[PDB]
Amino acid sequence: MKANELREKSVEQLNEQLLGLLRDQFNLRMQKATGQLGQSHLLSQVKRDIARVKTVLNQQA
RNA sequence: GGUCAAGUGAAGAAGCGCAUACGGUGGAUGCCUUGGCAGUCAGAGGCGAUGAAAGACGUGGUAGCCUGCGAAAAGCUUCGG
Ligand SMILES: [Mg+2]
Ligand SMILES: [Mg+2]
Ligand SMILES: [Mg+2]
Ligand SMILES: [Mg+2]
Ligand SMILES: [Mg+2]
Repeated sequence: MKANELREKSVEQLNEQLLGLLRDQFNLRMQKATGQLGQSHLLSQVKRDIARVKTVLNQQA
């Protein structure tokens, strides 16, 4: 999720973008706990998405 | 071919010694180096309340330790190769 596409939004709909990833990061950890996870790379990929949204969310001022 | 007497006296090693040939233990010697020591020529001579030097705990798809990072956590954004 490139930061270039992230600057096209506003703080109002970037904050829901961050909430959407927290669902996704949570759901992936519930699958990992039960052992029924097949897309293992998605754990480290979702972590990077939240960090990038929080990066752009700090630049608006 | 006998009987007797006198004399003489090889081998026979429980274990051991020396020599030699093969092993075992052990780690020397030789050769080697990703580690040190001592100079010369430069650098820049401080870091810290914008939180230092030194750490604890966490951070990975899976157990530990080291090396990096800090709930944005072996990384996030922009430039340049
Ligand atoms: Mg020998
Ligand atoms: Mg000098
Ligand atoms: Mg460590
Ligand atoms: Mg934060
Ligand atoms: Mg580039």
